[PDB]
Amino acid sequence: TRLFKVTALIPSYKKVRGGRELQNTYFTKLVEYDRWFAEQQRIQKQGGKILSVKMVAG
Amino acid sequence: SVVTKAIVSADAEARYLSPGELDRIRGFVSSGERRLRVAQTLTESRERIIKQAGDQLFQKRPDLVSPGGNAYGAERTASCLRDLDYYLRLVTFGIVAGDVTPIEEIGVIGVKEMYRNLEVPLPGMVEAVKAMKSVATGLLSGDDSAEVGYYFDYLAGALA
Amino acid sequence: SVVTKAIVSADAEARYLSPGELDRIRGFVSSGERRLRVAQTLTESRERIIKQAGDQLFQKRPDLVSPGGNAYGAERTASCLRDLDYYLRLVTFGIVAGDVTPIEEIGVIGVKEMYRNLEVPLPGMVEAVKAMKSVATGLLSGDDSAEVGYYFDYLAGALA
Amino acid sequence: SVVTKAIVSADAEARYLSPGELDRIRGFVSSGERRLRVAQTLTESRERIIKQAGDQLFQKRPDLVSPGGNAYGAERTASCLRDLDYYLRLVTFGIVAGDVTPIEEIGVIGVKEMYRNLEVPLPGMVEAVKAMKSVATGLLSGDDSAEVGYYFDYLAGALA
Amino acid sequence: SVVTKAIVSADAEARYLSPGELDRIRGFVSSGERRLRVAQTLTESRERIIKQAGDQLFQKRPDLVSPGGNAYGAERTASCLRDLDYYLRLVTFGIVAGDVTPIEEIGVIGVKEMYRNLEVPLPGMVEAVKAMKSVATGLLSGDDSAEVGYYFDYLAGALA
Amino acid sequence: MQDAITSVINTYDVQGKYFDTSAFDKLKAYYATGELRVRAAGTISANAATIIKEASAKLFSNQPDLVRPGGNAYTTRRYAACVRDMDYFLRYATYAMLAGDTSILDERVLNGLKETYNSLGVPISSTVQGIQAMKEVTGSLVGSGAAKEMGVYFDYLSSGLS
Amino acid sequence: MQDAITSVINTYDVQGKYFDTSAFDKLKAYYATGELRVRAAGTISANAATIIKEASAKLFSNQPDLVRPGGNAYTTRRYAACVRDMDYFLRYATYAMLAGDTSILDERVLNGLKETYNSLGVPISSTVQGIQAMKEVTGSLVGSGAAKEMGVYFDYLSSGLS
Amino acid sequence: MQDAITSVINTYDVQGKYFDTSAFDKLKAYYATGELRVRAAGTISANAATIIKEASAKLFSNQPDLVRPGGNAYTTRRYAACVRDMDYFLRYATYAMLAGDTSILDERVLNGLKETYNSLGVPISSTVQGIQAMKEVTGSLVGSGAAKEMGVYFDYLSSGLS
Amino acid sequence: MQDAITSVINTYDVQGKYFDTSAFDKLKAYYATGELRVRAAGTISANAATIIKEASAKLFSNQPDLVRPGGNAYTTRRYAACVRDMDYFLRYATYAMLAGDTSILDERVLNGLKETYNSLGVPISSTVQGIQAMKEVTGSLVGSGAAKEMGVYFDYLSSGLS
Amino acid sequence: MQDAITSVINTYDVQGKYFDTSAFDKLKAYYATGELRVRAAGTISANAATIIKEASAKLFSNQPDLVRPGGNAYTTRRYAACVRDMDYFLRYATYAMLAGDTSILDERVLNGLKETYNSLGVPISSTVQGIQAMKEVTGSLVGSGAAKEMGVYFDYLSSGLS
Amino acid sequence: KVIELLTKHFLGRAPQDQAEIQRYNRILAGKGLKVAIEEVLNSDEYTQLFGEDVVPFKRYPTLPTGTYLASVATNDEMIQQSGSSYSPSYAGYSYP
Amino acid sequence: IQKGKALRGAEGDPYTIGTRRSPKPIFWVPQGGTNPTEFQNVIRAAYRQ
Ligand SMILES: CCC1=C(C)/C(=C/C2=NC(=C\c3[nH]c(/C=C4\NC(=O)[C@H](C)[C@H]4CC)c(C)c3CCC(=O)O)/C(CCC(=O)O)=C2C)NC1=O
Ligand SMILES: CCC1=C(C)/C(=C/C2=NC(=C\c3[nH]c(/C=C4\NC(=O)[C@H](C)[C@H]4CC)c(C)c3CCC(=O)O)/C(CCC(=O)O)=C2C)NC1=O
Ligand SMILES: CCC1=C(C)/C(=C/C2=NC(=C\c3[nH]c(/C=C4\NC(=O)[C@H](C)[C@H]4CC)c(C)c3CCC(=O)O)/C(CCC(=O)O)=C2C)NC1=O
Ligand SMILES: CCC1=C(C)/C(=C/C2=NC(=C\c3[nH]c(/C=C4\NC(=O)[C@H](C)[C@H]4CC)c(C)c3CCC(=O)O)/C(CCC(=O)O)=C2C)NC1=O
Ligand SMILES: CCC1=C(C)/C(=C/C2=NC(=C\c3[nH]c(/C=C4\NC(=O)[C@H](C)[C@H]4CC)c(C)c3CCC(=O)O)/C(CCC(=O)O)=C2C)NC1=O
Ligand SMILES: CCC1=C(C)/C(=C/C2=NC(=C\c3[nH]c(/C=C4\NC(=O)[C@H](C)[C@H]4CC)c(C)c3CCC(=O)O)/C(CCC(=O)O)=C2C)NC1=O
Ligand SMILES: CCC1=C(C)/C(=C/C2=NC(=C\c3[nH]c(/C=C4\NC(=O)[C@H](C)[C@H]4CC)c(C)c3CCC(=O)O)/C(CCC(=O)O)=C2C)NC1=O
Ligand SMILES: CCC1=C(C)/C(=C/C2=NC(=C\c3[nH]c(/C=C4\NC(=O)[C@H](C)[C@H]4CC)c(C)c3CCC(=O)O)/C(CCC(=O)O)=C2C)NC1=O
Repeated sequence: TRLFKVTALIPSYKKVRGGRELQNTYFTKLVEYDRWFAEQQRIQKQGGKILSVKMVAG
Repeated sequence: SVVTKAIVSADAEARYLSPGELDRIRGFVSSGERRLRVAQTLTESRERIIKQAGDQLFQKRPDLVSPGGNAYGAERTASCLRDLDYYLRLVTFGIVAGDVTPIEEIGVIGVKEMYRNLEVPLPGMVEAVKAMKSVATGLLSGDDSAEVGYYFDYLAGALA
Repeated sequence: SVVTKAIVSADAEARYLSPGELDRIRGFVSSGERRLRVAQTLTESRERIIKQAGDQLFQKRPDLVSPGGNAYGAERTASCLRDLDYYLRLVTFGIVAGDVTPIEEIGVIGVKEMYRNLEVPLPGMVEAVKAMKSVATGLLSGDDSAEVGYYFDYLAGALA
Repeated sequence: SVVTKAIVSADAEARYLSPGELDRIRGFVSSGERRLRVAQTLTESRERIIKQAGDQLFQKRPDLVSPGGNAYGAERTASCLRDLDYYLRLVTFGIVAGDVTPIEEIGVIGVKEMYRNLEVPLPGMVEAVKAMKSVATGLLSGDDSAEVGYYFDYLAGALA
Repeated sequence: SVVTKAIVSADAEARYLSPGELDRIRGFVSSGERRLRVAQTLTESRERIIKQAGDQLFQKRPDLVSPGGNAYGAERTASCLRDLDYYLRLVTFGIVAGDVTPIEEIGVIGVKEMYRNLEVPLPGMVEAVKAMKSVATGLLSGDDSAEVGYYFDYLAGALA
Repeated sequence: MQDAITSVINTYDVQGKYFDTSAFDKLKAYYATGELRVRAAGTISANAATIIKEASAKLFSNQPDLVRPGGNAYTTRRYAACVRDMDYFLRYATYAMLAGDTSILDERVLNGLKETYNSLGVPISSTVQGIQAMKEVTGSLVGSGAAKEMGVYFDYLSSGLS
Repeated sequence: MQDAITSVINTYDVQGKYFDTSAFDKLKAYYATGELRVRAAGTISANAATIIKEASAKLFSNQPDLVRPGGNAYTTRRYAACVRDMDYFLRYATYAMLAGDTSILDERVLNGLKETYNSLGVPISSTVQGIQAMKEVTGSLVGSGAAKEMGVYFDYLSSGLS
Repeated sequence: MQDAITSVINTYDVQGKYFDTSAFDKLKAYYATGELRVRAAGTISANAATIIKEASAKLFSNQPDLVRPGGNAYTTRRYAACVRDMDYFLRYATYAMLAGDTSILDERVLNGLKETYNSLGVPISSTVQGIQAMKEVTGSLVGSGAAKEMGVYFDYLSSGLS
Repeated sequence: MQDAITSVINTYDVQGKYFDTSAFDKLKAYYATGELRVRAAGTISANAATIIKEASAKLFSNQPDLVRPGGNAYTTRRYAACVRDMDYFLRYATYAMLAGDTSILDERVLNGLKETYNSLGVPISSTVQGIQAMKEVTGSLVGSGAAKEMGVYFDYLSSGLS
Repeated sequence: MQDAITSVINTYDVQGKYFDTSAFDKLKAYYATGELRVRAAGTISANAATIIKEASAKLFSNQPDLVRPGGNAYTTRRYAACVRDMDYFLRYATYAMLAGDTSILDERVLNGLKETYNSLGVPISSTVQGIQAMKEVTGSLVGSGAAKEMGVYFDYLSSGLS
Repeated sequence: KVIELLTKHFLGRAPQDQAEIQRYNRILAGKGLKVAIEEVLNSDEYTQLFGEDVVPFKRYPTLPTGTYLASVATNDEMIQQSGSSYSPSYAGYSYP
Repeated sequence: IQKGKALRGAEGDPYTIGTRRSPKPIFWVPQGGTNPTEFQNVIRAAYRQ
């Protein structure tokens, strides 16, 4: 179809990181359709939780 | 656990478990009873293991409980023995799980930064863990002693 | 400003500011009164600077105020002088800031597209900036005109 | 050094150095003589600084030179003192450089792994460089002492 | 050309050319005789087109050929006419190729940088190209006039 | 991801106690069911293509408008998406059954899937019917003792998507 | 991010006005406080590890439940994350103190921190008390004059969380 | 995106139907306007910079305080962003005119534009006036029929802003 | 890259020595020339476009065969790439002059440049002519004392290319 | 990578042959030593930090110039990289010992190691001496039966580097 | 060569091993450039080095073997190809 | 003093040689407020990479 607006939080479980990475933990971005399955699956496999999924266009 | 790691690895390639992982889980669950027996023997031996390990540690490293030491004082020695108790519980968890994943996740990720903030000497960690290994290995049979020593060696390597 | 650049540089590496950065900021704050006096001198005589600089600009390029020129007329010449005033204000801001970031952010990013959409010749801007540089450095002493010249040269190069 | 930092920053952005960067370089080269005499003063008194800093280190921390301490014995104590001498030399290099870059890249990057492989306590490093700070800022005047103490504080923070 | 565009688009997708691309190529190659007729006509009238376009450019802008102009003198005016000849040749190349890609990547990419380095005013180029458009489209028939006009519009817009 | 063993471990870790008789009993229960779980997972892995074959066949026979023009599963693309989702449900249900815990369904299936289906308009009822079809096909092959266990995780997925 | 000087520049830019006596007075005030700010920043940078040690010790003595099992700081990973966050607050408060504004605190620290802690389960009130502990430790260190300057940005962080 | 042909194809594909007489009539109507649309698009492309310059001059002459200090278009950065947005609107109106459909506007310009401009402080009324100025200039250049076709998409942009 | 100061630091570090009277002499020599170098760098940065204009004009006047059809400077793209390379050389020469050392030249410009040009078809003799022309153009503006130092780095580039 | 089992498999697969009695004999020979290999690997993992510490100490004692100023292992940077490389050698030798084959050493350690160190300036003979140091330290801890097995892989690394 | 340029530009790296070449060659033969780009950018290595907010940069990884030297040669290598297929230049002098 | 003496002489390894380093300035776009010049810097860095 078209774009998604996805909000997900990815915590850190393998290490404690020294940079800030607030933006790498909580983030809202636009993910268009043919990549959303892969992106959702990667977020799930990273241990992160998906907070909201919205259909912006389509 | 063994099952958790096998499932994560299978899900990494987005595939069902291969005969290797299935036979791995089979061999893991076939040995569960002796793992539980070992974890018991560690569990009811609470004070003997912890106090003997702490005594041997303070004998080999008197500086820790000497004045100016990190563990000097009654409350600080209590904290030292409490850390040892923590790690013995983690070792029993790793025994039942079949891997070091409980030990790793609860006490290894970030332990260096934790003990740096606490000005705790990591060589003291390693010597205490070696003491715990000696005492816990003494209470078990040879086949179980080797396996338990493997987990204690993992903990010592993580601290060192 | 200088402080912002130092802080952003330190933050990119997730570190506190080093003695070199602190020394840079110390030298910046120690020189604050001098650049403040320079900026006050420039702003207190801004009308003279703008009028004279417009005079040299129109002498060098009479075609700008000639028929068919972009500055022909009272209102268009007024717009030209007002642009000169804008850039004089930006130069004073840069003086107080210690670097060309105010100039870069208010008058340079996207200036080519601006003056293209307005049919304003860029070499005309460069020579107008040069005229302001000459007139403004006339008012200051040699030492102050020294640093003011670098800001004006940066502006000229940015337009060019 | 300061010049290297400014040039590298200007190069990563593919631009000429800004007026502020040229100003910081001007200030750095203008203050070269004072920092140069500071390095001269610290260099003339190497032996006294190292001897006194070692004395205060070993009095504050008897366990380092006690049996079982890392610096126990004459030769290990000499290795201790020559590490301190290394760091005093790096501090002089940093003073002439105008930044802590020589210290950062000769005796900081990988210092944790190096001293972990050597069973050298990082806290011991910290009070050692603090003692060397005290001795070295004793010989200098107030402004020179503060300028040198900034470098010693940076080193102590790096070892911590 | 059209064929190269279709092939690189297909190659970026690791596929053979789709029926739409093959139809586009078919339509392009069916019109080749018309394109070659137009290009040959523009080639025959090369000197006339350049002469009238240069005359129209110069009669609007006498300053360019007056003392102090960019194209002042026989040699610089010859360079002017030579550039007009370059661009007419590029338009013929674009007509035979069926796209402005030869025009683009022989005389558009970096054209502003080149003419800025040469201190050649871009509005002069735009007006000269418009004059060349008028003269050239006068010679061709209406259907060919529109096609030639598209390429001249592309050139004039790209120079602007 | 946590299995039964990890579930007990975390339960005792958040309390700071050692393993008691209850913990050892749960561990023994999981170890006892481990062989059956491995056999069931192997059988399911063997027949996954056939299971999805038959489950999608029954789902599209029961709701023919799903695959006919105007249906949510009407195109080669959307039909492929449907059967792909069914594949992923089957494999993750097998993972959950082999683990002895329903967590992996939470963080690796239901983690944002309901929102995605709602955004796209995927019929939740038809998805539940397809999951029930996979349940029916799987239980026929694996065996009743393990069919009951697979039913738990299939029902978990159906409830979560609901 | 913004400094005091940049803030004055922007205020007089949106008005299209040259600097006047008030702007020059504000710039002089910042220049006068500059050397004090640099001394405080150097003192804090030298003693960042010590400040974090003392503040975290005070916080975990006031609230020991955070580090016993069940507390949000009970694991080596979670304790390390907590002291790491304390490092963040100290370093960014030092940046803000040098800058003379709290813009960096909004842009680079407090931008989505509250909901991040909410989803993670971090106790915001306990984190605020940790920031308060850092404020007390740092004030005991830099001196009476710079203590209020540092406490301004520490209080800004605390109010941003709460 | 979809054009008129793709819109008809989508309609008859969701209906599951072959092309009918009305579909062929719509296709004939779109094909009959192809040359007019191509000529208008070429004229607009050849004159886009002139249209933007004239429209921006009209907009800033009617509302001088947009680009004076304190206006939303006051800086070279802001002025550049403004004229770039005007180029975007003109180019996308030309695309939509060629396609015979307003979709590309919806999914590539108007989606979120009202929210973006409200969050930034961009005046919607002045943006609408700039779009209408481009409409007037473009209609003067392209001729009556082409202006009638282009006005649909210019009005669509202005209405989707509000 | 390394400057003069870091070059002295290197020479004394590889020997494990504190600074000697000769080291302090070299550091004095560098500090003495600092204001000259800063003034020269400011002058060059002010007139970079002008310097490149004269250098390119001289190079293309002496070698009109570069800009004739079929030369390596014949297209707008390749003319632009040529003046871009001249910008590279001027800027990096200014860097090296500020550093007082030629290390940045070796690491960032000359490394692999000869083979890169040979693969591109760029004439190296003509590039050396352009660099020399830029040297005479720059030396007039910087002044004799600065010209003697700047010619060192220009000749370093020319020798590295040769 | 290849181990003894995979080496036998590949040897018979290149011929398109089923396993014969010689292959089964080789597989039995590997399965007989598997337990000794696992015990030695666990012993190495237990003492890896120690082995590296004494080996590096003895190496830098025999070759003091390596860590004195001007040495290749003289900076915390280069010293840390040196002991890191010895850790790499120990880990990969343990891998090769566990696999029963030196293929992993060839294709993950020795492939391009010589010219890597040559580009770096790392003294290869000193690296060989450090590898010998690790072998000498390891043989005492593992025991003679395991010492010979670990020594064949240490000697493989030493001969490949020499 | 396209695979090596992909790794250079978006991982700051040379190709690690032959398996990477095989995977990306299969992707380039089947699907094209876009899918190879998304494979490089959706990799775990990319998200661990640059995450979501860091511009990729040149790296010289210590592991695996040969990757450091290859990455030095890669990140050092400048563009060697003419920027256009139109109007080639030639070696040759015109004597005045 | 004896324990700190250089043994390879002036033909020793300075810190500059050894392994190659990544660019020390790391470019990133922070979530939240961003200065215009720093944004242009990051964009130019991305195009350059
Ligand atoms: C520079 C701006 C910035 C901030 C402020 C920041 C905070 C921050 N803390 C986090 C986790 C955490 N933070 C804490 C700290 C809490 N635990 C105790 O109760 C205390 C009350 C309190 C600290 C004083 C803990 C325990 C976690 C781990 C949560 C988990 O993984 O379950 C995380 C999630 C990523 C990770 O786990 O590493 C972020 C983003 N990150 C940033 O980039
Ligand atoms: C389950 C994972 C886990 C661990 C392991 C853990 C350890 C831990 N030990 C602590 C204190 C301590 N731990 C020690 C132990 C050291 N003293 C000597 O040096 C010995 C070498 C050594 C013990 C073998 C001491 C002395 C303290 C008190 C520190 C102080 O009061 O300043 C603290 C700070 C809070 C408290 O007082 O309890 C933690 C977090 N926390 C965890 O969540
Ligand atoms: C220029 C950067 C640099 C540094 C700093 C450096 C330090 C360094 N110190 C060493 C030994 C040592 N270093 C120390 C110092 C410790 N003793 C006490 O515990 C104190 C906490 C502390 C001194 C304040 C000691 C005792 C040894 C001897 C270790 C041994 O022989 O077992 C070694 C081992 C090699 C050798 O002895 O030649 C190195 C490389 N090397 C470098 O390239
Ligand atoms: C095929 C792509 C291509 C183009 C287009 C091109 C143009 C070009 N024109 C040049 C000079 C020139 N070009 C012009 C033309 C300008 N004078 C007036 O202002 C007019 C507005 C305008 C003509 C309509 C003039 C007068 C010169 C001579 C400048 C001088 O000698 O000082 C030069 C410098 C070298 C030379 O003298 O031949 C180039 C490279 N070169 C190329 O490789
Ligand atoms: C591993 C966990 C997981 C799953 C399962 C998952 C499913 C999923 N299904 C999707 C679309 C879809 N899913 C379906 C399947 C549904 N429609 C049919 O009628 C059935 C009732 C039903 C399946 C039984 C269809 C038809 C689409 C296409 C929707 C569209 O394109 O409009 C999408 C959107 C992206 C894409 O299709 O590439 C996702 C992410 N995502 C995940 O992270
Ligand atoms: C602070 C950043 C900033 C700048 C610089 C800026 C310039 C600017 N100058 C303008 C007009 C103008 N500007 C000029 C000046 C030119 N005339 C000659 O050619 C000279 C070369 C040159 C002046 C030295 C002229 C003639 C106009 C009127 C053009 C017209 O009427 O269309 C306009 C259009 C609206 C208006 O009249 O105010 C802008 C936005 N705006 C900004 O926000
Ligand atoms: C698993 C196979 C493998 C190996 C072994 C390997 C070694 C290796 N060593 C390197 C640098 C180095 N290697 C050493 C090694 C020491 N120099 C001393 O003189 C000793 C003789 C010697 C070790 C006993 C040193 C000093 C450096 C330079 C580190 C630096 O410049 O910071 C590098 C350059 C990249 C980096 O260090 O991050 C590599 C790739 N890489 C591999 O993929
Ligand atoms: C900062 C270090 C650095 C240098 C030195 C450098 C040179 C360089 N010049 C190039 C192209 C070029 N360079 C030139 C310049 C030559 N042509 C003329 O005849 C002159 C004799 C001469 C210049 C005075 C030209 C014409 C090209 C275009 C080649 C082509 O596109 O085929 C290229 C290929 C990619 C490109 O930029 O287009 C490089 C890498 N790049 C760098 O990153």
